[PDB]
Amino acid sequence: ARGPKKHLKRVAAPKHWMLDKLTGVFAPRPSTGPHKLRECLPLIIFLRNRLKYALTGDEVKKICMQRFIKIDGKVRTDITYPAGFMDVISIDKTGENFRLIYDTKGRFAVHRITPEEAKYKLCKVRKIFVGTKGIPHLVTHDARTIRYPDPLIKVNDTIQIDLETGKITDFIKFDTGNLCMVTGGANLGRIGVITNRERHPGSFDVVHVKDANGNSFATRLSNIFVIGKGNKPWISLPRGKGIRLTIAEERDKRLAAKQSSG
Amino acid sequence: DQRHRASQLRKQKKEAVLAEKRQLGGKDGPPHQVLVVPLHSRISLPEAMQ
Amino acid sequence: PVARSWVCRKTYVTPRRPFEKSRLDQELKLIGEYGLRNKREVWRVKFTLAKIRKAARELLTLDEKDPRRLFEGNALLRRLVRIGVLDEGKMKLDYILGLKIEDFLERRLQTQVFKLGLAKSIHHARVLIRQRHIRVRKQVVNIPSFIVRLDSQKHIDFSLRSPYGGGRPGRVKRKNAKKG
RNA sequence: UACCUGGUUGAUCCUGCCAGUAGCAUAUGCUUGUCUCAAAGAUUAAGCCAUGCAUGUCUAAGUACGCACGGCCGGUACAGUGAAACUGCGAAUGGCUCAUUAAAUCAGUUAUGGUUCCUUUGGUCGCUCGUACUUGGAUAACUGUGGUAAUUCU
RNA sequence: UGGUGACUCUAGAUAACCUCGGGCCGAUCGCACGCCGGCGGCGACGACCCAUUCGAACGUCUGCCCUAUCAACUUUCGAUGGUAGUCGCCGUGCCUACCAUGGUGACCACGGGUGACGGGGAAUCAGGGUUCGAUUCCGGAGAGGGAGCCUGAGAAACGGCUACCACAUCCAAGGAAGGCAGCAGGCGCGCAAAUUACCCACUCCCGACCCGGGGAGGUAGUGACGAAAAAUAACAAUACAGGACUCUUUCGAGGCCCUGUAAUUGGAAUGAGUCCACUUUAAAUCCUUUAACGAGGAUCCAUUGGAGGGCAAGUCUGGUGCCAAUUCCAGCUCCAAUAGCGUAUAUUAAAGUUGCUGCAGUUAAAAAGCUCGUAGUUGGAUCUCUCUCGGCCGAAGCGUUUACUUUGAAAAAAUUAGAGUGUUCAAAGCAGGCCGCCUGGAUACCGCAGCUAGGAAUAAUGGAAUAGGACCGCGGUUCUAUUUUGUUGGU
RNA sequence: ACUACCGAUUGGAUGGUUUAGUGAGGCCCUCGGAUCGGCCCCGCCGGGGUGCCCUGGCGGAGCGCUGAGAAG
Repeated sequence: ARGPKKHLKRVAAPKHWMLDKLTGVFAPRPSTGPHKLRECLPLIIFLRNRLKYALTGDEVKKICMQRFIKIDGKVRTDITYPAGFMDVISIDKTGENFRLIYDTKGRFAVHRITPEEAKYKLCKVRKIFVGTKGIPHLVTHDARTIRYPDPLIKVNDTIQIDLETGKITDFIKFDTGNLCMVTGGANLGRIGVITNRERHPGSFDVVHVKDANGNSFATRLSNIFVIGKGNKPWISLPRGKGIRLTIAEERDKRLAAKQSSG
Repeated sequence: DQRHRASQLRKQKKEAVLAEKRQLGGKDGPPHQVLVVPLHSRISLPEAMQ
Repeated sequence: PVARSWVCRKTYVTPRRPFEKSRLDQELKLIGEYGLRNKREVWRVKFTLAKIRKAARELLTLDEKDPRRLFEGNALLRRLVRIGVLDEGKMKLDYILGLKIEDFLERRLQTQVFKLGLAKSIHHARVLIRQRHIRVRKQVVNIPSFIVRLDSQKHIDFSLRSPYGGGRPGRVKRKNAKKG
């Protein structure tokens, strides 16, 4: 190519979007923004393919242009704006709030939350650096820069931040015995407790996590998001609590639900 | 060398074809003579020749 | 680039040796028994049986408590029971290797229309289905090779719109009845 | 379904290749009632092209003295709609083909602690000790006179 | 100050510099207006810098077909390296100056060829393989051939520009304009491939933008490439023919059944068609739904091939010549698959006729006069975890190093395998199910190479034999402590 | 009569490596300076602090100072 690519083919779209083969040749192609392309939910796919408020992209644009949609407290009018992990979507006309957090199968849940829970969000800090006149700055996972963070906050910690003021409210360190959600790889969406961190210098660290049932799984350190302190999460969790059931247990619970309801 | 040889032969064939197609119906040649034959009695030949 | 899918499958196999007497006679036996249009329906059902046998064999090469064996064997056995080819008391993979083409031929809609006494013959059954007189549940089914499930066996009846069913007289009868 | 039938000898067994057979591609012949999907100028010529179309774009929010329309109220600079033109942005995506290209391309893996980056999103934007209640000259559209056989020329 | 595994990192301090072809520090536009001339709320646009996003570009390791009838190549003219610079967005022989004489190669360099773009993938399939991948996804490359620029964040851009080469258009002869390997369409080439149609309604893209535009894309048209489903008849009586069962030793009788075959009768059922209306759709068409008509030789008439040498299938007929045998031609009868069926060519399977699995070499294709004789390939038996500092543990040296095996992380979708789901069935699709609610959109596989932490059998390799070998303590010589000589000069 | 090889003519034409020479076009550098504008001088001249100065429009020359700048 001679410059940036502007289109996304549907079969080259992210699989967790759950687009079907025969609707079109193209996929919605997220704009540049606070989240990566492969790790986002564009606003049109959320508001059409998940919530079914609209049936075509034209009336997705009609819902957006009336300024009824907020991501993290700001009116977002772009229909392919990349919303990602821990984003709070507010639709105050219907009086609904959502948080974009993963399923146990690695897809963005439709997770309805309380208006009180819509006030804040958890951001994983991604770098700390000192800028001119010795000012500490903190860069999070969704491209926020906060000036003057707490001196105890190091990289990979989780900050609870207030969406109206943009100021840090609390933080959690990266420790063992401490609660995380997986944000990448084969274990994406699972929620457990950090038990280990085997450091590899010049390479990627690996973090070991234990599930609430006793299942153990490892990830890369870049795939860890601390979501609670110790054992209790700091946010509402979806229906599946980060426990990945096997296919046999999925079949058993499905048949039990059919037999009980029906 | 194969590419050049194929180009030479293609140039020969195309110039021969161009001369032969240029002969008929052009300024240096006889008119293109066309016979119109209507194969049914329902066909209005003066409409077609108009 | 088009918004089309090109995924499609041949559903039968032509035999390797074209002219052998035993296979020809057995195919003609099945065609005559079941009222099949040509040899290709025999080859189609033979193909689905061969696929199921290959799946059961590849599951049987696994060790006994292999979770893929349990999941995929349970699914295969449940489907074969659900169309009534295996009995409910035979949920063992080895019994899949004992099946025959005649079972899946018995589960056709042509055969089940014949055996339920809606038709006087097997060819009358194929004709009866093909002409929109037979309805499974409340759906007019036109396809002779529609495989009937066990929960759909007790619901095969006559179309509420058919002359033999609900009762509007047909084209020939309405033509003849208005002559006088 | 880890499958066969035949061909050299007067006759037997063998070697050995072949013929039949089955699948996949292209082409072609004969035939063709219904219905669902569906490939389709690659192979030869990355040969040559008549004609038409394929890339444009305005919000309350850069510039409106085109009556091209259109109400006030009348000293109120400008109601409003608004072609043209200036300005801004896009035209580096998409689409096509497979000529080139043999550690090249490409895949997997790694690195930028060796670089640039429109835009989006966040931060920064009285941090400088030194006519402003607003600065200057133009140029289009428009009016008018023209040149050339001919152009999206001027 | 803060960081990394490692900075010549980030931040700090001082001396200054700061390009006129000049770096920020707002002479911009809208909407609501309100407080005590001064104070103001939402936005829009610009903007140096840092981050982020979308990338891009250079590198790392491993991996590619055929050829020796290509065995030495690169090196003057940069080939391999060093120092200093230039240039570049940056690392770098990228380029320049001076030095060094290097760098690659039978483990196949260099050269040539390929009917070679590379992958995801396709066919076959016991397994190993063999063959295919121009082609809708990802990466590359090009816009007749070369070459050079302009603008811009991004192009060596061709639906931009400037030349030359090859073509070619208009002309009043002075001049002007060009580039379908975009969509149609045409000529040519050939065995070989569709309409100069309709639309931005869908999918998405771009723009100042809810509004405009899109031969991208969608929709019809041509389409026996190919894949799915699927008509071309069914039944009753009658008449013959078989086969059972009751009664008879049997012949025979069965208003006893059952099954076939009809120049035999009979009305029942229906599509194919023709044609209103809806529905469909951007507008249509098709399908689906429904009025009306629509079947006896139901003439509303199924074809394509092969058979009298073997796989299925003949003891046949009539013309025509040659000397009853016998060249050419037209038929009958039978068999096979069937809305499909022959043929050519290529290719794969049978095929163990390329052989690793897994072939051969007395007499059939083939093992050399004999010995010596590099490389390469192969090779007898043997050998059963700790030391420090911080909270029984964490850090550190690992133990000779490997080859091997295992684990973990990580590794596009589509395709394939496979779970669920009555698309009317199916090929498919990703949907759907219940009286607003309840759900799905699983899962596996993914050579090798590389990271990860275990295993120590098998196979290499090394560890003391002129002992200048371990483990201890006694040392002597030389260099060396960042501190326990308040502040210090310290021999 | 046909099928198929060799072949003088440097036959003519074209291509790929190269020796020697020329070399269009763009880009960079050193010039060049057709034109356009301002400042200074003067003239027609308006007011004030009361002829010192400046206020604004036009004209006049000066290789004076220059700034921008095409062809080449």
